Amino acid sequence: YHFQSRRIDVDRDLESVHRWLGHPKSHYWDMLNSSLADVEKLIRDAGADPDPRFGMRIGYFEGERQFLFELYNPLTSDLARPGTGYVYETGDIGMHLLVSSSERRLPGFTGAVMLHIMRTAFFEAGARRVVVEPDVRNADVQRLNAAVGFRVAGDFPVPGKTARLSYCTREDFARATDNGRTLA
Repeated sequence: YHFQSRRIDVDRDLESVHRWLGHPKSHYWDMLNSSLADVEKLIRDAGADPDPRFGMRIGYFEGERQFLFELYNPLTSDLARPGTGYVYETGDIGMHLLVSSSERRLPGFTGAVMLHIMRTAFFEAGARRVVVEPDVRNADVQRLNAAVGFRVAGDFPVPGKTARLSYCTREDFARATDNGRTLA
């Protein structure tokens, strides 16, 4: 796998993103039964920060959509609730990933996806650190995070969810993956 990505285009991408959010494997996005309008609002809200580095992107391989990722402002997320234990640093960028609902993959799909996302965050969007907050029960994501050098900081409560805060600094990404050449 060698991926490229572009910024999301609501008019063009809405049908696909809505379809992916409806697949049961995407359930941690909590959009299984959503309408097209709901997904349009999700995308437009993700694109509404004043800073253009944030927003959703679509990854491609051989002309076909492969995944969506969001680079988001931690200061407008659950991370920034008082008392979570998150300590904001200038240059922090939050990340979410949504893979397409296709079930036919070559070896190492999600590792190549994550390396692409992380390289984009650091080298295109200027991140100094990537922050994630998956549900503690989402074990698949935890292993994907470990594979690119994330370190767990701890867990924190949100209404109805326990999140696991993990960080990947630009320096740790350099040391652990050779700046995105291999998995940690």
